[PDB]
Amino acid sequence: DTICIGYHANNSTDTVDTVLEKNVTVTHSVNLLEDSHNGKLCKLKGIAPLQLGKCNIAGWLLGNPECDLLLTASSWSYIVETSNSENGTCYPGDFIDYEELREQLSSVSSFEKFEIFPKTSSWPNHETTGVTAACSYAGASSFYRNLLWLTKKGSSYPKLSKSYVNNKGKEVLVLWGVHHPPTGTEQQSLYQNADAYVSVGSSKYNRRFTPEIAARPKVRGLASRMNYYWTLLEPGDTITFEATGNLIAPWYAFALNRGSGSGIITSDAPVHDCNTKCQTPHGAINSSLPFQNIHPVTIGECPKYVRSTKLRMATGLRNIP
Amino acid sequence: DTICIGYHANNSTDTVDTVLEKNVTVTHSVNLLEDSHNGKLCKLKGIAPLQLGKCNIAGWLLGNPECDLLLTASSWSYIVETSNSENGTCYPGDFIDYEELREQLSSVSSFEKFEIFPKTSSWPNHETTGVTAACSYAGASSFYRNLLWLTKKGSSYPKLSKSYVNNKGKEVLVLWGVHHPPTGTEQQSLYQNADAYVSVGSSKYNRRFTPEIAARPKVRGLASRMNYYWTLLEPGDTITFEATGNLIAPWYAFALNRGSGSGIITSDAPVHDCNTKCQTPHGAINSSLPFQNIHPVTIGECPKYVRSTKLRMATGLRNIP
Amino acid sequence: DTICIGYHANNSTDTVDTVLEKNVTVTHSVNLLEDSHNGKLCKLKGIAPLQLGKCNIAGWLLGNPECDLLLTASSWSYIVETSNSENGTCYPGDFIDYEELREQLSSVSSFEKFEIFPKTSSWPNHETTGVTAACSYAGASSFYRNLLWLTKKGSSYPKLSKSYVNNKGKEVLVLWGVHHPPTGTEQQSLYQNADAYVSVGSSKYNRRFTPEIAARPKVRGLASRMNYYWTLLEPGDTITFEATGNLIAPWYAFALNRGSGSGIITSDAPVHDCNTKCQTPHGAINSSLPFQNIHPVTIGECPKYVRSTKLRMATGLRNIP
Amino acid sequence: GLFGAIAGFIEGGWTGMIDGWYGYHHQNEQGSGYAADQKSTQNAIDGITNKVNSVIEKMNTQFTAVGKEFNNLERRIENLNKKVDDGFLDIWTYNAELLVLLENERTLDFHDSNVRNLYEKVKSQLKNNAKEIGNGCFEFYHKCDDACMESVRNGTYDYPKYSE
Amino acid sequence: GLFGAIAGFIEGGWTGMIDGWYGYHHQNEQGSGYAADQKSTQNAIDGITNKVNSVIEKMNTQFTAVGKEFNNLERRIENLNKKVDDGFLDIWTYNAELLVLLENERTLDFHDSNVRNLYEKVKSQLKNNAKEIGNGCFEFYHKCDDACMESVRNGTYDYPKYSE
Amino acid sequence: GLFGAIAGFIEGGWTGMIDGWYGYHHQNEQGSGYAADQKSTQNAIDGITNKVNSVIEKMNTQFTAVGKEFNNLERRIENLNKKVDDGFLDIWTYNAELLVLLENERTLDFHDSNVRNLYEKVKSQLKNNAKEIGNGCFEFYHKCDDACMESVRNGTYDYPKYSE
Ligand SMILES: *[C@@H]1O[C@H](CO)[C@@H](O[C@@H]2O[C@H](CO)[C@@H](O[C@@H]3O[C@H](CO)[C@@H](O)[C@H](O)[C@@H]3O)[C@H](O)[C@H]2NC(C)=O)[C@H](O)[C@H]1NC(C)=O
Ligand SMILES: *[C@@H]1O[C@H](CO)[C@@H](O)[C@H](O)[C@H]1NC(C)=O
Ligand SMILES: *[C@@H]1O[C@H](CO)[C@@H](O)[C@H](O)[C@H]1NC(C)=O
Ligand SMILES: *[C@@H]1O[C@H](CO)[C@@H](O)[C@H](O)[C@H]1NC(C)=O
Repeated sequence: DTICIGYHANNSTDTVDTVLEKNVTVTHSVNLLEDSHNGKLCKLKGIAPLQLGKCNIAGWLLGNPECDLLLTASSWSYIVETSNSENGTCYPGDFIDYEELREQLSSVSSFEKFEIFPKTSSWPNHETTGVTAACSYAGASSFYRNLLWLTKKGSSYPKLSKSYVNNKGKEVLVLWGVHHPPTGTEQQSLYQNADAYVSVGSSKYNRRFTPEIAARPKVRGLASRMNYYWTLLEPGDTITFEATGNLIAPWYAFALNRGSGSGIITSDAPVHDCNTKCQTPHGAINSSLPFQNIHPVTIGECPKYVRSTKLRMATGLRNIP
Repeated sequence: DTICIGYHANNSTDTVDTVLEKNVTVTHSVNLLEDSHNGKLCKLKGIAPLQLGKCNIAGWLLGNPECDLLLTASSWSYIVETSNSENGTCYPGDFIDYEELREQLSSVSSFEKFEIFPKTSSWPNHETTGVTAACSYAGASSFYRNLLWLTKKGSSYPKLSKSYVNNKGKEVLVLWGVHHPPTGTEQQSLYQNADAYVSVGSSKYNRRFTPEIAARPKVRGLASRMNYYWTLLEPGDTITFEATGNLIAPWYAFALNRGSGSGIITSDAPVHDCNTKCQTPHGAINSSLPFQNIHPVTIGECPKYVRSTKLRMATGLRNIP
Repeated sequence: DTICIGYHANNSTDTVDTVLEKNVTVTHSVNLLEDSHNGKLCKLKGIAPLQLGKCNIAGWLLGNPECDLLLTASSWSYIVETSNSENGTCYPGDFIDYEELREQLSSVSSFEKFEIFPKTSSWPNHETTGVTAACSYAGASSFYRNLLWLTKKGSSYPKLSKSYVNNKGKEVLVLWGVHHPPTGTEQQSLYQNADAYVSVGSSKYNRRFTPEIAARPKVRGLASRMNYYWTLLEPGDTITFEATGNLIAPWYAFALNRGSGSGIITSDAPVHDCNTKCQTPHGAINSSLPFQNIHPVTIGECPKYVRSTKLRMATGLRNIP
Repeated sequence: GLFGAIAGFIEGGWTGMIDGWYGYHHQNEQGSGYAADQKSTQNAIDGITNKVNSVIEKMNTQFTAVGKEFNNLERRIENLNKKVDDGFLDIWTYNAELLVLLENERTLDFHDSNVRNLYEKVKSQLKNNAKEIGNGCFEFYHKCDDACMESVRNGTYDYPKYSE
Repeated sequence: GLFGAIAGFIEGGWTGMIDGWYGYHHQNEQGSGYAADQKSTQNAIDGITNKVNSVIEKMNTQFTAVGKEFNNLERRIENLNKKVDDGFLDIWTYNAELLVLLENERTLDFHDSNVRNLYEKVKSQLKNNAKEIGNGCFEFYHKCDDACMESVRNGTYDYPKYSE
Repeated sequence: GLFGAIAGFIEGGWTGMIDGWYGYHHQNEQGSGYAADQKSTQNAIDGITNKVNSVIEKMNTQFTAVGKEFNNLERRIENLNKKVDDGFLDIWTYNAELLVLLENERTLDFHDSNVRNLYEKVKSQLKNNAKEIGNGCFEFYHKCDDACMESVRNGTYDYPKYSE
């Protein structure tokens, strides 16, 4: 003889917050905040990141002797440096626009190393055999793999002129360096000329370098310095090196197609074969939700970072069993 | 007899979205999103934009030969470049702090060009007649209108010293250039001095320039380069040029009062005599609404750009006829 | 007999705005907007700001004769400049990376000035007594307190070499300068050598300076210029000065531990012993509220700056007396 | 509807009523027609007008040129500048979308509320002198002329008049 | 509750009804049981489903690398870059927090509304044929079988049959 | 009002009642006076206190130096920095303005809601033992002293004691 109007109730322990009241228990709810990561560094947009092992980007590019790459990968969606990348330029000095170069190499779809100026046939009038104890491999004095140290031949250093035309149909990254001896005695000892200079030029690039001679504290045993320079050579464009001394010549260069809007992640998390649309230094996360508290610095299509520990949205109704 | 309580209904096909339900048909609504522009480039704060025609800001300032039919006003609220502005520095080289100069010239309230170093009486011992095929106008070799190419007169390039005191009661913009020959033979062919230099100084500016001589790829037929430098001279301040060669001397300069908080627009839209508070490269828009989908890049007091195709606000009630 | 249901009312004149209705009178309300400041410059994180008095950061660091030195506090949470700090570098020239140096000195712990190269025992072969009318003290020609002007002794300026090893267990800030004569004759008059250089180097710093000689306008009576250079020397590192002339030698330097995330405030407001978590150029404010209209540029943990003249939140209900 | 009037027990709207949002439909000895309650309609208009103006007029902007130019060695601050513009785009788009969604819902409830309020003000006056059909109609148990109808609409209706 | 039904005059919920959010509990001679109203439940679900989808899907996401690297002479723009990241952090955190707080309140009020609407939807059909006890229960003045109960649930209930 | 009680059928507030937001005015043989309902008043206070605390405390701030210094060749990044600061100003101003307008509206409706809930909480227990006058007043069909009055306020009032 009775009909009643009522609402659902259940065993749900879920609680949400409202503007009026804290910790209201509801029958059903959904979570708008991503609180979890997989603790791994994964492939972004189907492509694995660049792993440099014992070296950083500087050491890898310049070909530091401790950097073991049979081949640099053909492509990467971003670059991973670890706490174990300790080896940059082994010959003390400044890497110019280093941060910029890193940013622009963050993602590439085509990467190949090639011999731009072959060691054997390029420099007949100069001695190419210079090495140093600062750069050592297997207990013996060595040098960068991708650069060549040009010194005077038989007490003479004739003006050198060398050009490369880019037929690769893509951007060629050309690296070189300039050596700065500590004393004027050493300047004449190596390159023979005190008035020496280095000139590098292309359609979009022109610059000149002169040896700065000064006494300096020994870094890695050397009072000398070596500065490192780079330029991205356009397809079809030519680059020309002229020097009366002090030039550390390009040996190997890189041909590439730059991507865009990528970056570098510093994490010791292990790199695996998984996939993600959002990568954080702590690990990859699922991007389906609007918010995440894992980390403010991310690479990918990612939820907006918030410090919220809890965002939980009531779907059901107040639970009253 | 009967009385009834009811609400309005009509033939309205207008639809809005709500949080609970999509595509609800309502009797009345208003649009919060500006979806339309006038397809014109109009005056901002009562002043028309600068139109450079065939030239960009670099070409206009330096007096590129193709820029000499331009009619520039005393003032502009912003600068318009088109897809048709192809004429920059016609002589290959670097424009130093070029983006900055563009930013700083975006709006000026008093603009006059004047002769800083008169062609006739300034350089009695140097040849002012130098031209190049790179700067050609109408198939004939020419040069910049606002600069003068100084070469040796009859075998020598005597050291020149020229100063300008700023009496204009406002900032004077001084542009000049430095020419770098590919070979030392051409250096002496033009300026006769291998040791030549250019030195420029003022209260707020000091610099020295030496010709960098080296082989470079041909740009517009030239292996030579010409670099361009500028400074804003304060009222009362003096600027002094000293050179033994390789100087591209100031002929005309600009006296001006800089505005602030403006920019450059790249648009092929026609410039007209209309007025607006918000300018986009697509055209001017009405600033009365809070949001616009017209263009992400704007200049003015503008509605916030959103990705929304539709923002429609229910005013009336559900339409149920 | 009768019982009635009703609500509160009072004499409250408080008014709020609602989306439907403006200026609704309510029984109770709270204010979400801080509209008032105390007109004082207070201590941040329990520490008072650096006050430079009549001088700016440049003058204080270089030891301009008109400034107050050695009264600098051991630490400060930020820096206060006034409209009355007009005394910078009294010897005309460029202070390199001046803005950067200011930022890094904005907050420091453990700050002491010390004599890095004592005037008496440091330079036996060179004359240290050089002064200038441009840097005046008490109507007499003087020089910077923290720098020393080295000139030739008895028609000779021998190559000098001076090094400082940092044992202080914290960062040492080393400032120095390079003097550029207006003429080559004066160069030879003071420094005796037409070919001259200043070379400064450390582990992380390398650079060379040469005397660029040119005619320039007189600033403070001088056609000469003095450029100022600096570096932060890491603990354990050595810095080495070598010069054949043109060096303005370091006399006093500063040892410090840099803080972070602070800034510089320009205000004529009086500094007092009060405390605040938020400082504005107008004065300190309460940081308890979410919003403030006092000023957009602040230093501290501060309410978000808004244009709102009134933000008032209804607590009570509509008042109907 | 949240208050259960529009698309509630009152099933539909009247195309025949052109002078207001809410109103009455009378049928009696003299005839039938539509009449809108101007107090409830005008109050609603004033409210919604203040709502629309609030959303529009609280927006104030300072003169700004969004565009910025960078060279090929400036890439980092170019991407910083891009993050700023994109960030403001993500924020403003998301907020605007929801602001409309949420307030459209509130606006319809405001109308729904007003209709129910009007209904039960009339219920309160008529009491047992009329029958509550449902559908928002009251059938009179007595004679009501246009003078009597207007008393209900004016809120002046006299209960201790009709015993009949 | 805002509408005064849930935790209102209806004091608690039914664990015994698992098939819907809102429903009926019938008691008569033939037996007793639970039944959920599928229309009010499905309408509520569709509504809440649209709310959840709106909050999530209105978020626009572009591929972005937030990180930036600066050297020791670049400190100023490094802190500028930090102010940007922190600024977006302050904005998104604050808005998200309130968005959840405010819409959770509206969601609970939405359920409270639906329970009341159903209650007074049932009351209107029964009229005086049943007695109003409270706690959402109606006591019939007649006998109602399983066919009659369904008449109430379907809203098809016939008043001019059961009077006495 | 959204719920139609405050500035509704209940036309005004009582200056004579200072002990709460909502309350009762009792009049009987023994006397007359004002009394506040403690359950509804305390809950409203707790709610509004939680709202204000939410708006204020959900704002989290990090130590920040907003100001930055740039030289005359840095013009671009100076204006970039200004765009950032101006952008946060436009966002925070607009959101704060609307947040207050909208929640003030909700707060007043919350009060409007509580009054009606209290009203129909009393009506539900009294039933036909009292007459509905209007303006929120009930005329008893029986005799009610101060002991009976407290029963109404306590929600413990007994209908089947008073047919009298
Ligand atoms: C690649 O990285 C490794 C380590 O990250 C470098 O190996 C050696 O690193 C140690 C530092 O732990 C250097 O220590 C030096 O040892 C010598 C004695 O052998 C001592 O005289 C110095 O004062 C200092 O303590 C060591 O120099 C360094 N190895 C070499 C050959 O210098 C390694 O150098 C890196 N590879 C390259 C090419 O730089
Ligand atoms: C991503 O995949 C699905 C979809 O959201 C979900 O089950 C999973 O938990 C998500 N990942 C994480 C880490 O939550
Ligand atoms: C700055 O110092 C110079 C002398 O060192 C003095 O003549 C000048 O007046 C000072 N500046 C001001 C604004 O007084
Ligand atoms: C801010 O001012 C003082 C801080 O001394 C504090 O007591 C007060 O409560 C704050 N203002 C508001 C409106 O809360």
